[PDB]
Amino acid sequence: ELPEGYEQRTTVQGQVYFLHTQTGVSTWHDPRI
Amino acid sequence: SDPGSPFQ
Repeated sequence: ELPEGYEQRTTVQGQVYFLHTQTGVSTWHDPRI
Repeated sequence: SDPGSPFQ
């Protein structure tokens, strides 16, 4: 479970990535971690 | 309409 504002997307790339676009976050690390 | 992917 993430904090609010994080879009957890699963791309055909085969990788999970966390999208918080205020600033435009695309990160490998769970922001809850 | 398009988000960016992570570079690994």
